[PDB]
Amino acid sequence: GSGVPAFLAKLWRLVDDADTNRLICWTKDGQSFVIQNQAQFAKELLPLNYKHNNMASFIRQLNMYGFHKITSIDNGGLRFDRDEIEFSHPFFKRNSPFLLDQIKRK
Repeated sequence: GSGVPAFLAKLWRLVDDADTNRLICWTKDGQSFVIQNQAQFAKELLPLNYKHNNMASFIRQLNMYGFHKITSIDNGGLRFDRDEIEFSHPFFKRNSPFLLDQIKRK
Protein backbone atom coordinates (compact mmCIF):
# COMPACT_ATOMS: atom_id res chain seq x y z
CA GLY A 1 0.00 0.00 0.00
CA SER A 2 1.09 3.66 -0.03
CA GLY A 3 2.71 2.78 -3.38
CA VAL A 4 2.13 -0.93 -4.13
CA PRO A 5 0.32 -0.64 -7.52
CA ALA A 6 -2.86 -2.71 -8.01
CA PHE A 7 -0.63 -5.11 -9.99
CA LEU A 8 1.66 -6.76 -7.41
CA ALA A 9 -1.02 -6.32 -4.72
CA LYS A 10 -3.22 -8.66 -6.79
CA LEU A 11 -0.46 -11.30 -6.86
CA TRP A 12 -0.74 -11.18 -3.05
CA ARG A 13 -4.44 -12.13 -2.77
CA LEU A 14 -4.55 -14.06 -6.07
CA VAL A 15 -1.85 -16.51 -4.92
CA ASP A 16 -3.96 -16.85 -1.75
CA ASP A 17 -7.77 -17.27 -1.88
CA ALA A 18 -9.24 -20.81 -2.13
CA ASP A 19 -10.78 -20.89 -5.62
CA THR A 20 -7.15 -20.49 -6.80
CA ASN A 21 -5.93 -23.41 -4.64
CA ARG A 22 -4.63 -25.29 -7.71
CA LEU A 23 -3.90 -22.86 -10.56
CA ILE A 24 -1.42 -20.86 -8.43
CA CYS A 25 0.02 -21.30 -4.92
CA TRP A 26 3.18 -20.70 -2.84
CA THR A 27 6.24 -22.90 -3.50
CA LYS A 28 6.94 -25.30 -0.60
CA ASP A 29 7.01 -22.77 2.28
CA GLY A 30 6.77 -19.19 0.98
CA GLN A 31 9.75 -18.35 -1.28
CA SER A 32 7.65 -17.45 -4.34
CA PHE A 33 4.85 -19.07 -6.40
CA VAL A 34 4.16 -21.47 -9.31
CA ILE A 35 1.38 -22.11 -11.88
CA GLN A 36 1.36 -25.83 -12.75
CA ASN A 37 -1.73 -25.48 -14.98
CA GLN A 38 -0.96 -22.58 -17.36
CA ALA A 39 -4.23 -23.22 -19.22
CA GLN A 40 -7.27 -22.49 -17.02
CA PHE A 41 -4.85 -20.18 -15.18
CA ALA A 42 -5.50 -17.75 -18.08
CA LYS A 43 -9.18 -17.83 -19.10
CA GLU A 44 -10.26 -18.03 -15.43
CA LEU A 45 -8.10 -15.54 -13.45
CA LEU A 46 -6.91 -12.78 -15.83
CA PRO A 47 -10.41 -11.66 -16.99
CA LEU A 48 -11.67 -11.03 -13.43
CA ASN A 49 -8.43 -9.10 -12.81
CA TYR A 50 -6.42 -7.68 -15.74
CA LYS A 51 -9.41 -8.14 -18.09
CA HIS A 52 -7.15 -9.30 -20.95
CA ASN A 53 -6.53 -13.07 -21.31
CA ASN A 54 -3.34 -13.39 -23.39
CA MET A 55 -1.04 -15.74 -21.42
CA ALA A 56 2.43 -15.05 -22.89
CA SER A 57 1.39 -11.43 -22.25
CA PHE A 58 1.26 -11.93 -18.47
CA ILE A 59 4.60 -13.78 -18.46
CA ARG A 60 6.13 -11.33 -20.95
CA GLN A 61 5.22 -8.68 -18.37
CA LEU A 62 7.02 -10.58 -15.58
CA ASN A 63 10.27 -10.03 -17.51
CA MET A 64 9.60 -6.29 -17.03
CA TYR A 65 9.12 -6.45 -13.24
CA GLY A 66 12.29 -8.59 -12.86
CA PHE A 67 11.57 -12.35 -12.58
CA HIS A 68 13.71 -15.46 -13.28
CA LYS A 69 11.80 -18.75 -13.68
CA ILE A 70 14.24 -21.68 -13.34
CA THR A 71 12.51 -23.80 -15.98
CA SER A 72 12.18 -24.21 -19.77
CA ILE A 73 15.65 -23.26 -21.06
CA ASP A 74 17.53 -25.32 -23.70
CA ASN A 75 16.69 -28.38 -21.56
CA GLY A 76 14.04 -31.13 -21.42
CA GLY A 77 10.71 -29.75 -20.13
CA LEU A 78 8.01 -32.13 -21.43
CA ARG A 79 4.99 -32.73 -19.15
CA PHE A 80 6.40 -33.03 -15.61
CA ASP A 81 4.62 -31.82 -12.44
CA ARG A 82 7.94 -31.28 -10.58
CA ASP A 83 9.35 -28.31 -12.46
CA GLU A 84 6.02 -26.56 -12.91
CA ILE A 85 6.54 -22.92 -14.12
CA GLU A 86 8.25 -21.85 -10.85
CA PHE A 87 8.74 -18.06 -10.59
CA SER A 88 11.56 -17.02 -8.21
CA HIS A 89 11.67 -13.43 -6.90
CA PRO A 90 13.78 -12.54 -3.79
CA PHE A 91 11.47 -9.47 -3.51
CA PHE A 92 8.00 -11.05 -3.23
CA LYS A 93 8.05 -13.18 -0.05
CA ARG A 94 5.57 -13.09 2.86
CA ASN A 95 7.39 -11.32 5.72
CA SER A 96 9.54 -8.25 4.94
CA PRO A 97 6.64 -5.81 4.39
CA PHE A 98 8.94 -3.63 2.20
CA LEU A 99 9.56 -5.77 -0.91
CA LEU A 100 6.32 -4.86 -2.71
CA ASP A 101 7.33 -1.17 -2.66
CA GLN A 102 10.48 -1.92 -4.70
CA ILE A 103 9.56 -4.01 -7.77
CA LYS A 104 8.55 -1.76 -10.70
CA ARG A 105 8.81 -1.50 -14.51
CA LYS A 106 12.63 -1.32 -14.70
